[PDB]
Amino acid sequence: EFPYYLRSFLVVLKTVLENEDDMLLFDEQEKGIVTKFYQLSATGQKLYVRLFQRKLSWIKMTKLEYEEIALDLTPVIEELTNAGFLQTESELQELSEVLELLSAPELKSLAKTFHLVNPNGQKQQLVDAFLKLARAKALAGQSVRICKGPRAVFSRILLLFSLTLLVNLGRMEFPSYTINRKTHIFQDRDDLIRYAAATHMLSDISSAMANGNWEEAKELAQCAKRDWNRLKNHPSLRCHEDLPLFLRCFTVGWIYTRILSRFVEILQRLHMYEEAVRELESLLSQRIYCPDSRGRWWDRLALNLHQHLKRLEPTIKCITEGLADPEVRTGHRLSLYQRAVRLRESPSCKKFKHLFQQLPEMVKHVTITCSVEELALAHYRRSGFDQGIHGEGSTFSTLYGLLLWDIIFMDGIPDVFRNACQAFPLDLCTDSFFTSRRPALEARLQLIHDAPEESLRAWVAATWHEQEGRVASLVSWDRFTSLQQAQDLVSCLGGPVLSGVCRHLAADFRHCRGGLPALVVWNSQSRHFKLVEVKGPNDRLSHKQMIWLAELQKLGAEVEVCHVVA
Amino acid sequence: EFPYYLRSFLVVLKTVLENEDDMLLFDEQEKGIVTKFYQLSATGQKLYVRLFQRKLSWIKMTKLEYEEIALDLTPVIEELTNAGFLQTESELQELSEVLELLSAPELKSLAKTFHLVNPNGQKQQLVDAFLKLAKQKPGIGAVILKRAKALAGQSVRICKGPRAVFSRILLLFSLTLLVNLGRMEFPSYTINRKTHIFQDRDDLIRYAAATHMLSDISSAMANGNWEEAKELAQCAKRDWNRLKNHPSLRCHEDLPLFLRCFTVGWIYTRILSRFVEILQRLHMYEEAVRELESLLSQRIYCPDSRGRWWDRLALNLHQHLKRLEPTIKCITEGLADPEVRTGHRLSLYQRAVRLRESPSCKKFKHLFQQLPEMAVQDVKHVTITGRCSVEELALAHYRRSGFDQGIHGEGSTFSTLYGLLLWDIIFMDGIPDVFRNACQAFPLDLCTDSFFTSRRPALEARLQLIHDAPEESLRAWVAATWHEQEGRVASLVSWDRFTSLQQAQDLVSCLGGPVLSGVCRHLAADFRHCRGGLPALVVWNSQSRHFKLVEVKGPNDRLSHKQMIWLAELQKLGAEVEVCHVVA
DNA sequence: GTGGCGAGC
DNA sequence: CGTGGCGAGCGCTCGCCACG
DNA sequence: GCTCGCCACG
Ligand SMILES: [Sm+3]
Ligand SMILES: [Sm+3]
Repeated sequence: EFPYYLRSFLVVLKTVLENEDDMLLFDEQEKGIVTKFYQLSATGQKLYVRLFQRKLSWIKMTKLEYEEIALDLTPVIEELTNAGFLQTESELQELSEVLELLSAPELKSLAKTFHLVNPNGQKQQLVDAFLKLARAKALAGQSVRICKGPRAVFSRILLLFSLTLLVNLGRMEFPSYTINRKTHIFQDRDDLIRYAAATHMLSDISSAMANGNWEEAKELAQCAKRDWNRLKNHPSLRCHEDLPLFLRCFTVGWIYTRILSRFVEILQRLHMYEEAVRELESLLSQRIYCPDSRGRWWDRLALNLHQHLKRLEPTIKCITEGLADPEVRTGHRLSLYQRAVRLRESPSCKKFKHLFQQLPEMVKHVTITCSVEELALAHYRRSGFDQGIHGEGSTFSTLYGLLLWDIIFMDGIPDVFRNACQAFPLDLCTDSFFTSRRPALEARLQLIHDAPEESLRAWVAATWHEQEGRVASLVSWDRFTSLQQAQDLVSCLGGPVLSGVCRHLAADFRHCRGGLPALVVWNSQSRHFKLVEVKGPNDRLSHKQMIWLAELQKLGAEVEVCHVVA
Repeated sequence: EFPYYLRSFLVVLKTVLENEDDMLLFDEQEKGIVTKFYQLSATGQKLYVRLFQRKLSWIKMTKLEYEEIALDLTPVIEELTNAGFLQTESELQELSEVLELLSAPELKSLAKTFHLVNPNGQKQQLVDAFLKLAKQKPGIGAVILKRAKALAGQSVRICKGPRAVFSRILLLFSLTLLVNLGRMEFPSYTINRKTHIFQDRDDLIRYAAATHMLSDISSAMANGNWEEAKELAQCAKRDWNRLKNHPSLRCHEDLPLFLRCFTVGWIYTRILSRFVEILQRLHMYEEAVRELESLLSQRIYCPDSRGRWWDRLALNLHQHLKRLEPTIKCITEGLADPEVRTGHRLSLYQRAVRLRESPSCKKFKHLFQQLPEMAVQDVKHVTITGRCSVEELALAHYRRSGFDQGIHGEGSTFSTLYGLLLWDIIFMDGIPDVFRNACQAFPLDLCTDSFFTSRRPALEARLQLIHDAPEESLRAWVAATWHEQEGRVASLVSWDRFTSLQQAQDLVSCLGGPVLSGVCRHLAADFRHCRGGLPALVVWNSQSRHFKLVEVKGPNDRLSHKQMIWLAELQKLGAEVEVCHVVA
């Protein structure tokens, strides 16, 4: 009767619609649009959804087959057209749209028609020949397109629902918590519109970089960059500046900041180091958006000053600022440090020793000969360690989730739960997570450090029993083979080590997750364990990984680096 | 747009491709590779050639600069890599190769990292220290290797096999290759090819390996690495021995000498000859004499070097070895060899007297009857006070002595005139196998006895015509050759030696025809020995046209025997000679 | 028998 | 996010004929 | 004729 995709689509609509303040962010014609959607037949809405999920290109009705809708879709198509949501081939007025709708033989045929010198050239060459040259509709036949603007309305609706959600989700269950809305994230309708346009631009730029289209990426970023200033004096940014960090990330300014940050990577990829420096200086000159990115900025900036521009003195100043700033995490900190020594110890910098005066005072390797992790596991199977897990960060993060579930999801923290479809509270990757949950955190982590083995086992079982299967981003319900395996592991790790790991994850998930060794192996009898990082040929320890090997070693956990040789 | 080096490389490769029978000496996969090169983009080929002349090591990608090829080399690198011609830093797995690639600061950094002793230490000591540190089946070396690669960065290396293929192709192009090849213009002649020099692919390969070894040995000796030069030489010695009884070697012995120099055996013979000098340096004089005996036991390779060989053997028997009787025997056998040049011959006789007059060998007098009666003259020697180049001081003195003109041109002066007088015979048609390709500066038999014997009728007629030629004839013929070949590259002729055609005509007028005929005869008959003895300087009074050939010798610089022989020859033909000594 | 190449699909 | 349909791109083989 | 990159679908 009622297909899943439409159910999901209708859930999102209901959630946004019943909440009146967000509903105030749409004009009358737009509400009229949603009304029109509601007036569609079911077959119409189902077709509309199936089409709406595709990026908008013209599609021949002979491309259309949907048993789940109708064995002949035409009356559905008529309905959607009459409603003003679909358009037919009679509205084809863009040359490129028609050119690209035609398959290969047709374009070849048409090429033969006009006495094009070559009819058998590449498609793109014919496309270009036609464009220079500038009935294709006469030969094409019946076609349909999703109408632009109404899809942009639904686009913004969907955007609003979850700004950052699998297909199974309509079947899937999220954790329970309570809704807490108090602050308005978008100042007005137009603010939402500017937000959405920034989003799409960032998505274009990202796409470009992924495909190596760096020159186009730079143009698109340069346009974005222009459009920004000419806004970044606008009123709404005001109330955006008043939003907490974990909500501020969903503002127009934050998005364009991210855009500028990719611009840095673009400039560097193109070896335009100078321009890059300016963007870095610019980003570091404000502290309003993306504090989390400050560490990345200084770290890249120093490298730009130190090794390609080679203007050493302001490089020194940069590094010193870098270490001096509060928001730098440990990884970038250490990287900056090693660079500080590096500049400090070359005859090139024999003189400028006097500018290095603020300076702070800031592992076991082995080798063996398809899967490098599985080879390691086989070896430790020989070494008496009958259990082992290749799960990287999710293993430990999963333990974190199992030990601190009720705190991660505790009531009383405004705006971290905004709807019933979140995998985690919104402040998770910010320091304010910990500062906002300090009393429960501090007392329970102390409770962990001193807890006897079986207590850990008991708490793990409790969470496992009460929570298994539901989506929590911290927990991979398939990382462990069984509750028992997890109980055996917590028994081997013991209370202080667990305490240490949970501390790191709670203080800083974004970087703890990225720091954890691939492997963990243990003997189920003796509870002797080793935490092993695995490196094949051309695989190297990152700075983050080195920091966490040290940290785990400090907690008394035994760590090892296993290199597989070709 | 289409750069010179690619023009040049394409000429060499095409010239080779156009001859099918030489092409039969390569297998399919190698030709396939060259096909693929030909199919590459222009930027691709440009890059390969620019990398090709750069020597075989890994090279850091941040050092490569080629604006004229590509502002971004990434996709070109990609093309050459996919095509199997280059490799990237991803393929660097030898610890030593990466340790060799690293700059000084980087190696210093790495050294401090592993708490290596003497970190301000020298590069090479740190390299050796790392390799020992690695030797802590299997080893801790691989991990060190990773980290050295990490600091080194993106790097490329020219692939070994394909480079070797192009290597052999260039080798074969010029059995006789600086930049100017694309633009330089050769004399005309017609190709006359009848011989296959290489029996098959592996014979060429053996040939090439001998070449590279000789190259190494020469390089080693030059750097004073006598120990490594000796090991390399001994390896080569076995490598020549372990080639014994090869079929193709018989075929090498069948072809004429002037092409025999283009065989593996000739090259190893040259290697053995330097081997003599090597062992002498290291005082292995025993091995020396033996090796020399070995060289002289055959007359198949480098007969031209026999004069050097006999003379050095005599010396070795004569002195430190102090084995006097066989020394006498050696000198006598030496003189009995007919192919020995006059210079060393004079040297050898001089040694016969020299031993005869130290009481040590008075008893052995019965062995002293071989004596020629040709005793040693002294012509006109003079001295000047030095302060500058010795030649230039001499020139200044002769201008004070009324010789307003002067040229410091050594042999190339007369050789140039030789070239002007006999050009069309030097390049004449009808002599098979002296011209093999379009890029020769000289006929292949030029420095070989068959040059003269193969062109005797035309030569005898032309030297007779020169001996009798009046001034006007000489000047006219010189102008003819000058005009018809001006600009063309002739190995005899230096187109910068003379001030102008007119000066050259004035010089032939001053020295005169009979002398010219005499000189051309000697150098035509025996170039490698005539060309070498000619005086550094030549001055003349432009009024009387009286000229002098002057050899200049600063303190501690002495007449060589060939120079002394040619002063005597020149005086005999009536030319006047003088020797100028500069005092410090 | 072999190579080298050009045309099919 | 991982996998399948599926179009676009592209290589391949084989076969001819000159020739030792 | 094949494999590979791209876009629907749970
Ligand atoms: Sm279907
Ligand atoms: Sm340059």
